[PDB]
Amino acid sequence: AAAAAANLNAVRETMDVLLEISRILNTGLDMETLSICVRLCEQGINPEALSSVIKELRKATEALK
Amino acid sequence: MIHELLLALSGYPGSIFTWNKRSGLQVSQDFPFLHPSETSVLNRLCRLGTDYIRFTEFIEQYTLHGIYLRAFCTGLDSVLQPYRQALLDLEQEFLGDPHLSISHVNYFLDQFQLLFPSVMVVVEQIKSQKIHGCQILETVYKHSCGGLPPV
Amino acid sequence: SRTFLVDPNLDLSIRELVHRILPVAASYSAVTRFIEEKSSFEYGQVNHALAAAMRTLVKEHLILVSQLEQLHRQGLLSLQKLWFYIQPAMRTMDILASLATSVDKGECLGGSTLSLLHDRQ
Amino acid sequence: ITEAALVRDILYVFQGIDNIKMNCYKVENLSRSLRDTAVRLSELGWLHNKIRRYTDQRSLDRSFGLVGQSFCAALHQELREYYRLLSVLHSQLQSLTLRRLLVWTYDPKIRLKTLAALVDHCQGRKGGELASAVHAYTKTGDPYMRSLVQHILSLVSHPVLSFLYRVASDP
Amino acid sequence: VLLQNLCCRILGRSEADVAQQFQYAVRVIGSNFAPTVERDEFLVAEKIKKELIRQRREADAALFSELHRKLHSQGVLKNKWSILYLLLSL
Repeated sequence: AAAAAANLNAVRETMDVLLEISRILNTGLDMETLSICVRLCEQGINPEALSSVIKELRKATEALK
Repeated sequence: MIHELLLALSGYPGSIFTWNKRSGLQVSQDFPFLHPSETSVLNRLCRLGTDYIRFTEFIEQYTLHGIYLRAFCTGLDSVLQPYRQALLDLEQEFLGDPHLSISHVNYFLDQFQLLFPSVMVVVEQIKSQKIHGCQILETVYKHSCGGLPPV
Repeated sequence: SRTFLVDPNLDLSIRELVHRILPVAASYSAVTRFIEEKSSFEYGQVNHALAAAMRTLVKEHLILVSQLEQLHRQGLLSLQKLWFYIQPAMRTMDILASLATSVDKGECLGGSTLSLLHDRQ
Repeated sequence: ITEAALVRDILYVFQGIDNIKMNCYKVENLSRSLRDTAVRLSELGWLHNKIRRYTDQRSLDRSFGLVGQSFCAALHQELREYYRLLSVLHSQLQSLTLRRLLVWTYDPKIRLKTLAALVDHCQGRKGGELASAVHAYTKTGDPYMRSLVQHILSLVSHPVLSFLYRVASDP
Repeated sequence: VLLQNLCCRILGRSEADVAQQFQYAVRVIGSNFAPTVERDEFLVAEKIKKELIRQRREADAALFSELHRKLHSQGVLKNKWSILYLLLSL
């Protein structure tokens, strides 16, 4: 109806602002990957643990390239 | 009240922002809805509106005659263009988030507040000394060697 | 050298622990007065940069008090829990409150303020 | 009087506009733990007046020279930024408290300490004699001040190096 | 199942292909699930401003303050500390 379309707008905003904080900080993330890391952080997950993973899978994708 | 102010800074006075032929734009008196401390910053903000009104009134009046006076006013609107354009923007920012106060609106003018004052006496010297003819191309030039980069 | 007063009518099971937290405040009221004074030019180009680098830690000590009040709103901050949180601050603000009292005891400026930082986690 | 109400007035005393009224900003009830922190915070706004009066009293008379303008027009680029900070602080008032302000405004308690004491050391100096009295503030050593004043000197000494690349004259 | 989508986004592969990495991701995430530090969005905010100021980008440090309020304005996010703690680390 309406309250189901007002929520899809307030999420496209926040997902557009977090993409600005992401580029001025020069994280290699992009709009597709960043939506995965946000969902995870909503359920409650150690960002000291989740960031060690991303700092590793990006560190192994080079040995294969 | 925001859109009320952004018109008062455009050249349209109303009940909240009365107009006086001698002093200039100013707030009428204390208002219960707003705080009693803002009654100052607005008066500091109107010191800018008075300039634009006294500008555009002179621009329209064309007053003295001569092409060099016609062209001066013709150019005087060009320097005054970024003022208007920067005022249209304020409404857009307030249309987005409804948490912006007068503080941010006062902050946005910034450059116009330190420009109009120095470009106010240049007009006053003309209307007070009957500067007729090409002599304007010096009276404006003698003030072109000012220190203020914006001016 | 600051002295404090607590309460005539308070639980003894608190006052003995209050006096265990204050030595980070008294050791702080002598650092912030060392900054606002040894910044005067008539003290050399060393007693200045010593007071500047001694200010960044004061900034990080003000953040550690902010994060406690925001954690105090949820009530998760018991008095016993406080005595453990400030321990990194009770050791640092105990070092600086000893240099700021040993640089002003014997008036030092210039090299003699760079020697004391070489004899003194 | 709620703590939030104090946070509302303080964000104005940082500018000059006055519970907190106008040399210390004497506040006039509330608990002693609140009045003390307001006093120091309110006083920072008072400094902003001393630096504003100079860039307004001398922006009036036209007999201050060409150097006295590049100085009075370089005390404004170091004030728009102080107007950007007040912008950010106001958007969060809709959370921040007194003890949270102290860390926010601990640095602009110094820049508003050098500038408010740089306009008193050079009061009656016009022309090059002013570009020589804002250079006697560089022999300081403090890496935060010597890298601020050594920028205002790079603007004030631009008109002087404009005559030179083109000394009292006699009409 | 959601951890396996991540290993397919970062590494471009299918879940039948990449299974050594996903074996390493269950090792780290698992046994480290519970949050270890007290959660507050205030402290994490004053560290993303302190970081964008340190890069001479003082204009984006005051834009974040306007984007962090909108997150509270809408109210579809339960744990705002976590997602910021992570965006700051990357």
